[PDB]
Amino acid sequence: WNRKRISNCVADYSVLYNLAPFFTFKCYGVSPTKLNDLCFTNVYADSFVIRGDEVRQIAPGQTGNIADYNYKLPDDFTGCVIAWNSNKLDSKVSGNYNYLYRLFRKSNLKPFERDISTEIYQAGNKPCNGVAGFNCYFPLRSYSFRPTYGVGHQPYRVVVLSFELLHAPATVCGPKKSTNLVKNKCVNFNFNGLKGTGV
Amino acid sequence: NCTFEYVSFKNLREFVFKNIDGYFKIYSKHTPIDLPQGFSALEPLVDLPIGINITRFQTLLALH
Amino acid sequence: DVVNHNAQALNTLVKQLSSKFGAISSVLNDIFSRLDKVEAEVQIDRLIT
Ligand SMILES: *[C@@H]1O[C@H](CO)[C@@H](O[C@@H]2O[C@H](CO)[C@@H](O)[C@H](O)[C@H]2NC(C)=O)[C@H](O)[C@H]1NC(C)=O
Repeated sequence: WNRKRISNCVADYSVLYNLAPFFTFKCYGVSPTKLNDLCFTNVYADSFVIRGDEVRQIAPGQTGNIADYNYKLPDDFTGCVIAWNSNKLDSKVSGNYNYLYRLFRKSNLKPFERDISTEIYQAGNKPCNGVAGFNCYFPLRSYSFRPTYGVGHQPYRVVVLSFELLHAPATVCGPKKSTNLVKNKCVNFNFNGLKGTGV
Repeated sequence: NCTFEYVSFKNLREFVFKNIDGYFKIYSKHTPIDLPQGFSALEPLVDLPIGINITRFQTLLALH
Repeated sequence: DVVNHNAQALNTLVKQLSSKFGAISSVLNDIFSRLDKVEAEVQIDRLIT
């Protein structure tokens, strides 16, 4: 997953909750409706295809096949997860085999870690890493996506946004804009999503 | 494969490297002067989410 | 000791606003801005309690 660095721009979050390529949502830490007034320092985005029954493991700190073996989310995840019913682009008749998923691995994963190793893991006592067969099951196993599947088995084009609520210089902000500065007067203020009253 | 790239005695330079949640965090300090006795806190410089598992390190030297 | 008891009681009353009491943040307006009102009043409820 390419960690695309989103910074120094205005993010219109109200765009991304309307249409077919962005239809099913879950959010943690920040309400998605009040995203248009808040700001973040950096937001890191990823895009990927995973079967719909496995999208349930895309959650803060949860376990599973793609969790332990493909990608772990942090358990303090402040962000939103955006999916898409992607039968038309990622599924073909009698299987589409362009996406690969891990079912066994030597190690449990740490959040936001990446491993592109295709070494065949030792399921049993038989030696592996070059050997194929029993006790040397293949690491990269496809789900064979078809448009005739039920809803759980469908390929889902899922986008993950990771927001940073750090009190650093925030370069990503919503569609709202600023006003003039007033000094030495009891006024209401709002600074990059921080609402308060004072002189 | 280069998934990420970035381009920006007398003196003592201090560095601190640590890994939290894949975010590689870098702290730094410079001063002119084994370890001389003193106190100076390091300031955060570069944060970077490579997510690379790191267990060993090695420093680099200069040759003409 | 009377003066120090008064100052210590007032100061200990001051720093317990920093104590989050199981809520997400010490500052109320951050909870109001980050979340909508329904879970926000639960977090403020823990803070006020
Ligand atoms: C990161 O790499 C280290 C180093 O390989 C892993 O730690 C263990 O290192 C010993 C070194 O002798 C190996 O024999 C073990 O097999 C490694 N552990 C596992 C579970 O494989 C460490 O596990 C790696 N981190 C992740 C998240 O995979």
